[PDB]
Amino acid sequence: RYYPPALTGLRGSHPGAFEVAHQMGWEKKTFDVDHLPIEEEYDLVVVGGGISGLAAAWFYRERHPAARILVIENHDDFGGHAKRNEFQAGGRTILGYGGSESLQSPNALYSEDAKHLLKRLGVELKRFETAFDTDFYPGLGLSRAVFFDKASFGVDKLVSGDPTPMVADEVPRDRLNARSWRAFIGDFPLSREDREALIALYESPRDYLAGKSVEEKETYLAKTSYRDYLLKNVGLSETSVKYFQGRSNDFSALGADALPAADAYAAGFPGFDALGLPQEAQAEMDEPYIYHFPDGNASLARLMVRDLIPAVAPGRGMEDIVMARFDYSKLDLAGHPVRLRLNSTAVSVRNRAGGVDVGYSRAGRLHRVRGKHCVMACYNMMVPYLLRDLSEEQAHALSQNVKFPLVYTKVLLRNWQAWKTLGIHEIYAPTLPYSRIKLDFPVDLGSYRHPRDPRQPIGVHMVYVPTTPNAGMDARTQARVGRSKLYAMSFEQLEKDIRDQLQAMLGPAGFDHRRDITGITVNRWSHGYSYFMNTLYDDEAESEALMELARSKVGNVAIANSDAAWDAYAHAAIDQAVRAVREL
Ligand SMILES: Cc1cc2nc3c(=O)[nH]c(=O)nc-3n(C[C@H](O)[C@H](O)[C@H](O)COP(=O)(O)OP(=O)(O)OC[C@H]3O[C@@H](n4cnc5c(N)ncnc54)[C@H](O)[C@@H]3O)c2cc1C
Ligand code: HEM
Repeated sequence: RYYPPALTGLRGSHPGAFEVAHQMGWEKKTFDVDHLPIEEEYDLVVVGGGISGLAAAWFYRERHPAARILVIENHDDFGGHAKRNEFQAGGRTILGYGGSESLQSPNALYSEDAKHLLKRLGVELKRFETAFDTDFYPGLGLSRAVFFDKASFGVDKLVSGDPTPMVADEVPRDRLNARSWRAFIGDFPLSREDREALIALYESPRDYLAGKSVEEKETYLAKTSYRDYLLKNVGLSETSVKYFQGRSNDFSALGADALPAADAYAAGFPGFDALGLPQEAQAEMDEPYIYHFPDGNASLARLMVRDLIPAVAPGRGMEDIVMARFDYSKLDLAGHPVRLRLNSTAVSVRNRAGGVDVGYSRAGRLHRVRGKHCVMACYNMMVPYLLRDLSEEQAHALSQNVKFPLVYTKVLLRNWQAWKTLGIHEIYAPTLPYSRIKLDFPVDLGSYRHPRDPRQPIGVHMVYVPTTPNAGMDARTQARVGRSKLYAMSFEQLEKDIRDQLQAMLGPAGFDHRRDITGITVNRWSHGYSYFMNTLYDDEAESEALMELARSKVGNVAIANSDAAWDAYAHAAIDQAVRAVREL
């Protein structure tokens, strides 16, 4: 059966998904299709099967109820970053998210159009109050820990009771099972001097920018990295700051050397409490991060696919989607008004005679179809290789959206008694390849029940970002170089890092990686987060101009994807699709 969610191993941007895109991007090979007969006609052709491209098709059909719509997508599954991973453990299914993790502060951030999409799909945000088992890990006495590595700190050491508040936090602050900073930092494998300095950072904040007005402070915190701020203004040693190096890897796709100090201040990082800075923004920082389908935001993609192509799965609503069986052979049936064609790379888009000719490549062979309208919902940096009408200024704009690589790894564990024995549900590793390691969010929804028994299997989620810290690289270059590091890495080398890290962190409490790991799925997102304007390297006014230029409509071709908003969130993918549809 054709069913990508059950596949393990090397996933995300799997082999087969990207070779045609690279012939265009790397070798500059062109696949012209204007010499081939038009095979199919549509009202709308959408390039890209992620949340944006599915939303584009969904709102377009809301406006044109009878529309015929083709969605071309080059992965072997729909959803883009929002993928569903599966494990089989002990006779039951254990679900995980391939990428797009949760709905980010949705009561604060979700536009009225996005809320409308969710309601029409039957997603009720308030349901997650009971679905997300918020007190599960805390009520077991579990806390978050930090893992220091031998190479950077002299010794391997796991220190728990971390009180560090996070930006997107699913744990109520009262339930951290955490210790005081003095007690927590006291266990850090650092010289006594370093420890006192870190403790003082918390116990005795000072105006490390005294003499500058508030405006000069805000300017300086914009053009100074967080790591430099701690080195030059707080005075921490080069060994102390390493503790902070990877904290921002997941939420920003880069480390503390590329994190603007002002952005660290907004994310709740330590060091600013006595600066006199001003403090809406806090309605978002404080919303609980509980809006998590058991396969992450893949549920959004799956709800949209079922709503657009009802033959694919039965059901309606957020409860039954979780375990709905999707028939991939029904996604692309002829005559059917909405068709989703996977394993196809769009290669050519061209306005003509009031419609859009679109070429794509599938199993090595070229095809040509027509639509009345086209929405580019692919990676914006791909659009110039496809869209033949672009001015050279607009193609250059689109090229500047250099996305960030990230690797979301799912690991099936035979049991989690080593986690229980160490009192932990989540680890931060300041310098290791994997900077976030955790037992998965405990969510019960539909017929799916989150794993509860420490003797029985559970899924672990861990994040690996191929940063090059402290090299003097701007953000775009760290993103490119990170992708080149991922390209040189086999699956065998990706697995060694997974097993080496789990062994060093969990080994002491009896972990054996060969014996205890019963599954690995690596979601390799070489092209992950959209670029976002970074005040350490970019100018706000030039970047905004470039952004709007890049998403400008071209005839009957509109530009969607979260890339168009320079904003890597599912609600931007939705809002940019909505803008694309209203334009046509
Ligand atoms: C690891 C990770 C975790 C995330 N977690 C969250 C989260 O918790 N909350 C949140 O709000 N956001 C999150 N995001 C942001 C995420 O990108 C969005 O939530 C959403 O998935 C973006 O969807 P999109 O449609 O804009 O782009 P995508 O889904 O990335 O792109 C659509 C598809 O177009 C395809 N494509 C490219 N070129 C072509 C071509 N020539 N022909 C055909 N198809 C093509 C791409 O391969 C891609 O699959 C996360 C992102 C990543 C990478
Ligand atoms: C699957 C693993 C992948 C790896 C390791 C990878 C790696 C890279 C690297 C190293 C580059 C050069 C640096 C850069 O320009 O960003 C690059 C460029 C590019 N990749 Fe990927 N890539 C992958 C998947 C994909 C996919 C799935 C697509 C299309 C959907 C894609 C489209 C491109 C394009 C268009 C460029 C050129 C960008 C430009 O010239 O502006 N790649 N890739």
